[PDB]
Amino acid sequence: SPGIWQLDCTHLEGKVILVAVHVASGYIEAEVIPAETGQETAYFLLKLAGRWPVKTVHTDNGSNFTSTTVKAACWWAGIKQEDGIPYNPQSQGVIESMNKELKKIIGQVRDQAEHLKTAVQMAVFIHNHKRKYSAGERIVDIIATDIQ
Amino acid sequence: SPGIWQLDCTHLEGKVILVAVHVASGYIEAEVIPAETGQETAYFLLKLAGRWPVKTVHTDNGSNFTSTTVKAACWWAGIKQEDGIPYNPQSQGVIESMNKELKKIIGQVRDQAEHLKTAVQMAVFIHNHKRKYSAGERIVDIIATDIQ
Ligand SMILES: O=C(O)c1c(Cc2c[nH]c3ccccc23)ccc2c1OCO2
Ligand SMILES: O=C(O)c1c(Cc2c[nH]c3ccccc23)ccc2c1OCO2
Ligand SMILES: O=C(O)c1c(Cc2c[nH]c3ccccc23)ccc2c1OCO2
Ligand SMILES: O=C(O)c1c(Cc2c[nH]c3ccccc23)ccc2c1OCO2
Repeated sequence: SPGIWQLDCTHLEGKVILVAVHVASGYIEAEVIPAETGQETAYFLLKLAGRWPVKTVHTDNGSNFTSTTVKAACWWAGIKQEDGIPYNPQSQGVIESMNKELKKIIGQVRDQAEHLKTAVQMAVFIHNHKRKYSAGERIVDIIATDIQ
Repeated sequence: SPGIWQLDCTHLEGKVILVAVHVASGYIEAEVIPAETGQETAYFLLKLAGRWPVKTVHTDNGSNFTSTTVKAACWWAGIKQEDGIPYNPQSQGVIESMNKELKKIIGQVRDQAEHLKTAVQMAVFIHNHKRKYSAGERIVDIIATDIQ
């Protein structure tokens, strides 16, 4: 459970927002990309796995699940690539709600930033710091407990 | 202290590698940028602070220490901006050695990747996972201990 992440892709301003969610904590990392290619997804996963102990990734769609470049990146980084089917059907709505929530935060800051990418990183910040414990606190606690 | 980071800028292939080091653990995040502008540094710090609890940043030079954009980003993200003078003179060589180490790792992978940015993220991965405890383990343990 501490090593499980879910990929998520949502759209805004004709652009693509790629999100990785640490399932047990709700902690996220995100980036803006021109389009969701294998190359972009691969690079995003490499960055993620260099920063957090990523054991398993539930991919966001069949194209990324099939992508040879994504498979290569997962091999390189020691990531088990899995499908992202909501076997628990509440897993659709939880992601839908996060996307809605992210876009809402982006709207609240959009005017502060000239570029969408800045607004997205402001949203990551606000999300991970928000007291609900914060997601940042939860991921650290979960991984630390696993270590020791 | 758990919230203290140091900025570091090094050069390779006519490009700039911007690094943030968590001082107590040796954990790093890094990016390739065309040049070290206030705007790029500001964005990098925003990303960092959205992902880890960044309380204090020792800046890498006077230009970033003075930059109005960097100051704005530090205000936004709740970061105390400080100078990075090696008051302990071993603080120069520790960074020099990390830069040498990073460039060495980049050399070991450079052929695997077409783009420098990919090689840099491979280097971040290798660095943070390297057993010496790993830096990834240390940062989580340090921050978790602080939380509790
Ligand atoms: O498969 C890729 O090209 C790719 C990879 C994995 C990888 C790079 N070199 C390799 C050489 C041998 C095996 C895998 C790789 C990681 C991040 C990326 C990638 O593309 C962009 O971001
Ligand atoms: O795998 C790591 O060294 C690493 C760790 C801690 C850890 C040590 N053993 C483990 C075995 C399983 C899971 C995590 C670890 C923490 C953060 C990271 C890491 O890599 C990048 O971000
Ligand atoms: O100061 C910036 O422009 C900047 C900032 C801080 C910030 C943005 N809007 C604001 C509006 C009011 C106050 C500060 C800001 C963060 C990240 C960045 C930045 O530039 C690129 O990455
Ligand atoms: O600020 C957070 O909630 C947050 C935390 C927990 C934390 C808050 N203050 C601290 C002061 C010191 C140490 C941890 C925290 C952890 C990771 C994060 C966080 O945000 C981004 O990554």
